[PDB]
Amino acid sequence: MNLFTPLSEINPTTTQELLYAYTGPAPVAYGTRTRAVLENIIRPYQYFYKEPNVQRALDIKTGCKEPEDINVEGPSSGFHTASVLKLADNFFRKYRPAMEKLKYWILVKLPKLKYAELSKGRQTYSFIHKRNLPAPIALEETVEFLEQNLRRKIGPTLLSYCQAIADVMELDETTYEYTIKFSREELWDQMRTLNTMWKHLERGRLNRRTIATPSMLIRGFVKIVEDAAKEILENVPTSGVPEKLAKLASKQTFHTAVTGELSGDQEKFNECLDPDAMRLMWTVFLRKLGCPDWIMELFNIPFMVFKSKLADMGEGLVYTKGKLTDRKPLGEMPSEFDDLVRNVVGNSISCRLGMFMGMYNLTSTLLALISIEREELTGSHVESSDDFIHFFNCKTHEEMFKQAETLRLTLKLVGINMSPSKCILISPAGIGEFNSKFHHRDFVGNVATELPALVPNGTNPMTDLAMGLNVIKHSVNTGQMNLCTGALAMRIFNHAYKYAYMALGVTRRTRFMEENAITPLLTNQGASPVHSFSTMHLDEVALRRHLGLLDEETLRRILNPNNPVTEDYSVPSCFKY
Amino acid sequence: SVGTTFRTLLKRDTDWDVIPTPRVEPNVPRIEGRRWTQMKKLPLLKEKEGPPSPWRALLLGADSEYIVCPPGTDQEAISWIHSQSEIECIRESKSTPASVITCLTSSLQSFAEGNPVRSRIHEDIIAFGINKKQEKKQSASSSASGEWKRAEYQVEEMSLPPWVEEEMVLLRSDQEDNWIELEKNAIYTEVDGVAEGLVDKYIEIVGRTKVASVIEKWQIAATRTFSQLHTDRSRITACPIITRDPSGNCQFWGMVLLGPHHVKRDTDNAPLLIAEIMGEDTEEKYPKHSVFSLKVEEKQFLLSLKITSFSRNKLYTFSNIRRVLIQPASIYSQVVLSRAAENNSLNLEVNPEIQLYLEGAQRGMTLYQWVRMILCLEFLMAIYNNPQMEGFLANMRRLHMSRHAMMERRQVFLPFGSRPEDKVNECIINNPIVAYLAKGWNSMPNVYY
Amino acid sequence: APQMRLVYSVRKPWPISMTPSKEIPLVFNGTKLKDTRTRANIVVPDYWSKYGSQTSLEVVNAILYAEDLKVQRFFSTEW
RNA sequence: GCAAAAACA
Repeated sequence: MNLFTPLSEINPTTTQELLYAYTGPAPVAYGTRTRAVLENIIRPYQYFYKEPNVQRALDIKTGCKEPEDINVEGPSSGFHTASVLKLADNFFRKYRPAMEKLKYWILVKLPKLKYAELSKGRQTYSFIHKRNLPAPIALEETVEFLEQNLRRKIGPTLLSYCQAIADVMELDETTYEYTIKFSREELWDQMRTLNTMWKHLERGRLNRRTIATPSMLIRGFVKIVEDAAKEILENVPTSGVPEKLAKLASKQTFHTAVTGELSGDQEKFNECLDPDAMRLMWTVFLRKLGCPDWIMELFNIPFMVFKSKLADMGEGLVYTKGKLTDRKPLGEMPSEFDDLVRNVVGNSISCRLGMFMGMYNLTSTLLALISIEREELTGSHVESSDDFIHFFNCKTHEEMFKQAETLRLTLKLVGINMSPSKCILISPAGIGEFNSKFHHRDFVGNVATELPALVPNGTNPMTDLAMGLNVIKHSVNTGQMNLCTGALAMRIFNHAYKYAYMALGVTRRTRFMEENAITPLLTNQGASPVHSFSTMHLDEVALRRHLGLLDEETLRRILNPNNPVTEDYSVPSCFKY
Repeated sequence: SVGTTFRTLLKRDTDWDVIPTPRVEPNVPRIEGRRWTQMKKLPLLKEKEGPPSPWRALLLGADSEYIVCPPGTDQEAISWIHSQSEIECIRESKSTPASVITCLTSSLQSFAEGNPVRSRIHEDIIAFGINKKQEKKQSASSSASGEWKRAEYQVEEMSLPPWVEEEMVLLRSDQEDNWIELEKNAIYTEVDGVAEGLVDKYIEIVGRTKVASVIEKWQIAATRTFSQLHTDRSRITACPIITRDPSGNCQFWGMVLLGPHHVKRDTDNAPLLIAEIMGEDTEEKYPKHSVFSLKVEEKQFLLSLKITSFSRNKLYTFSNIRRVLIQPASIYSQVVLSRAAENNSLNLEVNPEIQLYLEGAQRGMTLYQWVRMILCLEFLMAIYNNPQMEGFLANMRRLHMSRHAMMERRQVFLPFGSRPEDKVNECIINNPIVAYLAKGWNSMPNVYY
Repeated sequence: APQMRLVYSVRKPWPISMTPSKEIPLVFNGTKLKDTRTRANIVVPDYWSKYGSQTSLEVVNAILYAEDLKVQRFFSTEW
């Protein structure tokens, strides 16, 4: 570790990029996710009260609590209704143009949104086939079910889909087409069911995490509320989505004042939030801006569905007799999760208060943003998921103490519970950290979580090369990489590109060029590279005829539209197989 | 719109109604909170105690050597090695029985006859775990006793190995060859030429080192093993590890044998039998390896055989191990630009003295040797990437930031129940390099004036 | 992660699913090209690159359009 | 034997 800490000619901030486990196998989760899902469900019930009483918190249908019951020495799950009201009003006081623009959204082109683009979603779980299926076929199955049960065609607008769902769920007995029947209780159970799955390619912590995905019949509501979150977050300076860190650190405070920086993370950011506070926030803002009652229902239904979640418990806990191993579901044999046994509903489990990954990453940010808005909190705050940075400008240290203490209390009011061991406060400002960006003095260092692949994507040579070049250009533009690193990365990418397409060594393709007297002319064919460091956005066939390395006859041969095989700025060619 | 049963159906699991209209007056309550605290002594990373953690990786690392063979193809070199050598066992391990050498000699011969894939033999049975799942399941069923209880898995805590510093200093051995061959790109402008010159100078300041040869060997081995994974087989495949020095000769690092590897998903473990050339043997460092004596042209070598099994993800990741060269160069590049920022006159032959804490003493050292240090440690971290590594490293970034802040004379504040040392400690169990970094951080001074 | 399969896909027998064509021979100089949609070998695009049908120069210029303008702005500027 | 939360073999 001492090797990573310089003292002369360079500061540790720049070399802190070395504090990353690059070029290594990312952890992959094995076996059952039941223990992780059960722990995720049980954490919020263990922090509602100062004294841990899981059973007493199982009957709580609303995270409303009292300030005396909030735990200041540990995680606290729940919220205070009056606190949420006042903080929402305070946030409503400021950021008027963003609210006016979301009013424009709701009154102009929110109904213009369709449901076909919902096909661009993540993997779904079909409630007819009981299997994980891709989004497009799930959408087609859903629209077929809707049209065969509602006795009318579903309109292209997403609001037509919303009304279609609302009407079809009131038809009691339903059937798909086989001839898979359903009931009202079955439809409600499908609404309540959440599909948990191991998070793949996750780096940054020892313990793996489970992300949830919802049914396709609620994804419309969740995506419209997330969209509203997007167009309220894009036009607020205190959000974490844009260069906000640099422009905020560009502050030049006067000498007779003290400025300090807090960089913090969150403990159990998805195990201390109740959706009811989110409901109250959305309802208060929409009512005070002027939305009607049908908009109230439209923007409050997703939390209605989420408050009754039935996230699957994986495949069951692990039990060993001797050297044997078996997956026994919860409740079959006593375990450390006995308190939740009464909440088991078939293969699922009821969890009134809680949160899961992959559901709401921006409206939780909105809750944090309304929480930070107070009167004595005269600082600048940037939030993104479970990471935050705050800048305090004041005159004396105890003012910093009280401001930071009341900030922590306000975040705990709605159930954020910033990490005591991951929040670092430096009373003189200048060196901060947020997301993946560091900041020393005035310079800011962007660090990529993942290095560039430096490998063709596998579609076809020219498109893969274009994507690799664009990735290198994006990496170098953001400051994550520089001249030497960019050139080394493009050399490595060139080597991988040549090897993957049998452009190196002796092989069948090389023998094909050799016997047929076909000299190489392109990079994939085996010719010398033509792309330089400054040539990141230039086409493969370009810069070759301009330099005279390609004759127009072979260009006509390859660029002929009548060829049996035919942002990506790749010209069509015969090699685009 | 709202339905009839819709309304109550939504009611059942919420105290409030669908559209919430609370009657409480909006206000901010005042809550007594704990005291902001400030720290003097930097946290001391606790050191796990117990047996030293042995070496575990795809290949050997610093103990990787090669046999010099006359110029020719892979088959000629394999035939020369097989026909001009005899094998006798020196060290026997229960994890890798001696009989698996019969497998290796079965492949060295077979590959010498134009058959990279050969039929199965009896010694292959206990070489790749063939029918091992059925064996274990039937044995457990026959010996099952007691009553079902919770799994309660645990990981043993193991101390810092004594061989970490020898690894860290042996990867830096000077080599007569560059060991890096990257095709030069074209140059059209001055900045592109400067970048190419920087990458060059990087190549011949970190190329003639043992770590570069080890990275090349890892890349070749992983690439050859991965190239034979997709094709589902039931017969043993041979993937020799031979490189070419810039004199025409052949360099035999070792040979990996791939079993039946009936892979289904993307994370299944294909079995492997890896034979490699060693420079020296150590008991507690390679407890699961079998060591044989190798005689080639009255020349002594040690052959290490290990039975292992790795997933396609890990093999593919190590097939692109060369990317590890990116991280150190950046520093060097930045340092060069730093000198440019000093005078706006780039040199390309700058070797500034970097000051570091070595054995508890603040002393300077050359930039090139420091870059070699960085490349070796990055390679060691990359080949030992486990969730403990990533968790410890991510939680240690904060302590590194705090230490830098104290170096540049600023105060750091912590909450009441703030113990970052625990959130850095829980990831320190048995990883050798994690413990090495913990010891290095602890050796540095903890109080700064 | 499709990039993990390209290594097989390039080495896969008959990598390319060919649109049925006639000007491409079945076997050229002791080497199968197509699988008589039908499949084709990796050497077929290279065969087309030298012994394939050409087209009008205006068509080539139109196809290469929107990709040159960057080239003659990069090679006509002074650093 | 490989991993790391029972997976592959």
